[PDB]
Amino acid sequence: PTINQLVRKGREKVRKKSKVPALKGAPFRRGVCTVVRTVTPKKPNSALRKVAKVRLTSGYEVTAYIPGEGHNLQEHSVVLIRGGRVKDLPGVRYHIVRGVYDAAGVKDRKKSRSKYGTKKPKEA
Amino acid sequence: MLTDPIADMLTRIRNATRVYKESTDVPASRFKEEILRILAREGFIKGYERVDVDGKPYLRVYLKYGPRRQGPDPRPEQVIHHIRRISKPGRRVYVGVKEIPRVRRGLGIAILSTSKGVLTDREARKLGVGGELICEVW
Amino acid sequence: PKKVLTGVVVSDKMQKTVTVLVERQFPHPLYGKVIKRSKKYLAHDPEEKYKLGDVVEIIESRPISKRKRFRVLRLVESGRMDLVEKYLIRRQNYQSLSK
Amino acid sequence: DFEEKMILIRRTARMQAGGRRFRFGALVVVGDRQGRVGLGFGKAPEVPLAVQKAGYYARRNMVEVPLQNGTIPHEIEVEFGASKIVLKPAAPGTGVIAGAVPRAILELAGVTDILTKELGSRNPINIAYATMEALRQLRTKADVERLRKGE
Amino acid sequence: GRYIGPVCRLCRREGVKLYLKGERCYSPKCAMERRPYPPGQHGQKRARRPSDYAVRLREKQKLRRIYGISERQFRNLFEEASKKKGVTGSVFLGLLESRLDNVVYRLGFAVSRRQARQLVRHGHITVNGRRVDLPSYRVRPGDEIAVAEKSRNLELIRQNLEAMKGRKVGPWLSLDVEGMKGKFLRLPDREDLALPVNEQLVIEFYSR
RNA sequence: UAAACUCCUGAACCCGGGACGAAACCCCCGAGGAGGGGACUGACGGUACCGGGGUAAUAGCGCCGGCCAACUCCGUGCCAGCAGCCGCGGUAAUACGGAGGGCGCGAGCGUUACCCGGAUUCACUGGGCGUAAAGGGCGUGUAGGCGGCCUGGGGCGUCCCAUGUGA
RNA sequence: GGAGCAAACCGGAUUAGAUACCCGGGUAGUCCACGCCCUAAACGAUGCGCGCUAGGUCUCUGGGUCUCCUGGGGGCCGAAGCUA
Ligand SMILES: [Mg+2]
Ligand SMILES: [Mg+2]
Ligand SMILES: [Mg+2]
Ligand SMILES: [Mg+2]
Ligand SMILES: [Mg+2]
Ligand SMILES: [Mg+2]
Ligand SMILES: [Mg+2]
Ligand SMILES: [Mg+2]
Ligand SMILES: [Mg+2]
Ligand SMILES: [Mg+2]
Ligand SMILES: [Mg+2]
Ligand SMILES: [Mg+2]
Ligand SMILES: [Mg+2]
Ligand SMILES: [Mg+2]
Ligand SMILES: [Mg+2]
Ligand SMILES: [Mg+2]
Ligand SMILES: [Mg+2]
Ligand SMILES: [Mg+2]
Ligand SMILES: [Mg+2]
Ligand SMILES: [Mg+2]
Ligand SMILES: [Mg+2]
Ligand SMILES: [Mg+2]
Ligand SMILES: [Mg+2]
Ligand SMILES: [Mg+2]
Ligand SMILES: [Mg+2]
Ligand SMILES: [Mg+2]
Ligand SMILES: [Mg+2]
Ligand SMILES: [Mg+2]
Ligand SMILES: [Mg+2]
Ligand SMILES: [Mg+2]
Ligand SMILES: [Mg+2]
Ligand SMILES: [Mg+2]
Ligand SMILES: [Zn+2]
Repeated sequence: PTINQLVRKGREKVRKKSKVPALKGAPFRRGVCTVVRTVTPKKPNSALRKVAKVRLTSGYEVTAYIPGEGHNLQEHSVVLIRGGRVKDLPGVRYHIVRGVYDAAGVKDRKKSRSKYGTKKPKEA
Repeated sequence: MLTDPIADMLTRIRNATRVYKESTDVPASRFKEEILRILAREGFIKGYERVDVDGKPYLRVYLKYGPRRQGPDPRPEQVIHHIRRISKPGRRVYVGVKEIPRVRRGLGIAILSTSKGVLTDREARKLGVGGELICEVW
Repeated sequence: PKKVLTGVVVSDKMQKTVTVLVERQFPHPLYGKVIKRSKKYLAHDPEEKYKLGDVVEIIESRPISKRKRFRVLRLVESGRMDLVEKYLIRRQNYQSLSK
Repeated sequence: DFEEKMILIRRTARMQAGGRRFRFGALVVVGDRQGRVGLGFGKAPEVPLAVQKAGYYARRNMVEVPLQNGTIPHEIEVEFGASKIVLKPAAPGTGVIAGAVPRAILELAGVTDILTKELGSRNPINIAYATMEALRQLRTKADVERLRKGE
Repeated sequence: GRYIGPVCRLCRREGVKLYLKGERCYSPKCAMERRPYPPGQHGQKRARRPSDYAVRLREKQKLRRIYGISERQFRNLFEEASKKKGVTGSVFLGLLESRLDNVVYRLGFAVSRRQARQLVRHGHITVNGRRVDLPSYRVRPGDEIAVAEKSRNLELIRQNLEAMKGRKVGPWLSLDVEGMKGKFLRLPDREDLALPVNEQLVIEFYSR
């Protein structure tokens, strides 16, 4: 592009979509469970994953994945979505924060607790 | 009609030097003289004279080159490695003083017109002025 | 100092008012190449002296009307319609753009 | 008896009935650490040999580096067709700020204050060659007026 | 503050003899004289060529660990180094030295820097009359890094004093061993220094 | 050397003393002025700080397949789960979970969100278009952009100097 | 307007099937006048203009006493240089 061109038209300011519509700028959003259930993984994997649809404060409604071995999520559990995609499964753009609300952490986990809401045990 | 006389010559020079031609012409101008008058001053050209071609004014620029070379490819070094116009006709460049380039850390020269002449990076600098950055060579 | 401008008069159809067009020039903030833009000013002319095609000095002035805050200072050269030629041509290619 | 360190060591492979057979490639830089340097590329059906093969073309190939208190006489952009790379001189107390590859080439070259970045393809190999032939063009204030003079 | 945990242990990862210990590190045992290899189940097996990372990395961890100092603090100094004129690699180090708890070591009023910190922090030291206890305190040139009144005749003070007789120390310094006090001549030249560390490699890692 | 053990230091804690922040308006000389002198007033606070006594006296989080610093043992067997991407787990897993060990950093360590960077991936600086994405199917022309050689007038851009301004 | 050809269509054959390939037949269409459509591998997949930078070879076309110089097109091979 000649400069005269640049002066006329100009360089199109790039722009990017938000891989997660949680809220205007919210870091997480409080949701509530509707369905809760195992769903088979994608192309190269297979292993009945844990997810739940989540009626939102934001009037929305979406699936969020549940991390860790086993969960206490029932068809009404208030919940907290942290939001992070999952190559494994379609549509799941959000992760659920174990450790807050009816998101009970995992039991018996020693490693990388924080990431799974579990308090640090004791030895005595 | 040629859009820019100037970079046209510099091209002449460039293409020429690349096959090592002793000297090559270029239509005459008060300005190109002045340009060359610096190509000489600073030792990029051996020099130039208002040679004629068919009643038409030109300039013989007599090209400086390196010594022959040893090993694969007897390619002479190059007196003019790199020449390129800056302030183009499509986009005028007009540097103030504290804005003049420092071509290749001194080794490089930068010509440029000025209200007090056709100076250079240091000549205009030391003289203490600014003007249209004609081009840089090294 | 009351800013002042030379632009060509470009319409006289007003009562004691005149349209003056003034190209400024300047360098593009990122692309340098001096570019050219222009604006019309609504000058006052209580003597209705200046006619079309006049090139005029215009001075920032006390507000005469909604759009007049300049007055005609002095002529600079009569016959120069060739410029109004342009302003008219421009203003006519428009009519062939709509739908 | 120069200092010696290999850049990258890769395992390409060719095809043929029955199966595929492989080879390995070793880029190596080599230098004194005061102006002598040389990278060289060698390939052999096995690693050690292949590295050794470099060690040969390494020392074999070479180039004068016109240093300057550990920096350089002036910046250079040089495009090896596909890859580009820009070296710029810097005050002492800066560092060898450059990539994996162009780093070694400069460090085992006695350099210590250099501003450099790649552009275009960042291909090790291709950037390698670019970095050499870059160096092989630096003119010293001397080298310069030794040409501009011609007396 | 300083990783209170096992320290005759770092000498082992860096692989260089480091004087975090006082007497003992000079003895046969910086941890290292008996065990010259890195800690852990492995480390006694054949290591591997540190990527250009590990190198610039481990060199940093060296020169840092040597002062037993806050990463945030270090990091800061490194940057302060670029803030001012001169050769950053040097002033960084020169600046490291200005640290009071480092002077009560270069001036030897203690066998270790960690030891040195205690005393400094405990008000045991002073400067020009005031009981500075801020390990951080940047020593400018020319100031009585003395010892305090309540402190002079102290048990572990003397054992380092009676051991501090003779033995020249620091061209950028001076020690009135009798009056129990030193001076900051000037800012430690690079040559005046001698650490197991390449400053040029630490700058590298602080560009990532 | 980590612990144990010996020694030395002495956060916390207790005792004592304890402000700077406040010299003015207000009072006499002179003149209610200039000039000097004369007194009151501290919420914070019996805190700051200063001296005496004085107890060894909180560690945590992330990671350790590659990028990326930091390895092995067991369990699990495409299940349980991991994930930023490349991918990992279908009996021998440094990629899952537990362990020992190691790396990083420490009153913090991680996660998520958004902004700039990397991105020379909108490119003025600094990009392209024969086949990778990209030459309008071809003309003709409006506006616009760009424009050869020499002399001279103005000096609009441009340049330089001073000056106001840029709190 | 309508000879030949020929989507669609009909029939024969081939095939598991054959709404195709092959064969027999066949209509718009192909042609003209006027009007519209405005697409394409509308390809050199290369915007136009201008100045620069070896030569070798045959070819179309023009000028000049003319085993060859000079100008304009069309090709192949290749200086330097560019190029993934
Ligand atoms: Mg600095
Ligand atoms: Mg300097
Ligand atoms: Mg101990
Ligand atoms: Mg202990
Ligand atoms: Mg005891
Ligand atoms: Mg005390
Ligand atoms: Mg009292
Ligand atoms: Mg009174
Ligand atoms: Mg009290
Ligand atoms: Mg009291
Ligand atoms: Mg307080
Ligand atoms: Mg006390
Ligand atoms: Mg590693
Ligand atoms: Mg299981
Ligand atoms: Mg296993
Ligand atoms: Mg494996
Ligand atoms: Mg494991
Ligand atoms: Mg991992
Ligand atoms: Mg950017
Ligand atoms: Mg950008
Ligand atoms: Mg561009
Ligand atoms: Mg591109
Ligand atoms: Mg085309
Ligand atoms: Mg003039
Ligand atoms: Mg004049
Ligand atoms: Mg300011
Ligand atoms: Mg039809
Ligand atoms: Mg074609
Ligand atoms: Mg060809
Ligand atoms: Mg070639
Ligand atoms: Mg070739
Ligand atoms: Mg090109
Ligand atoms: Zn030790």
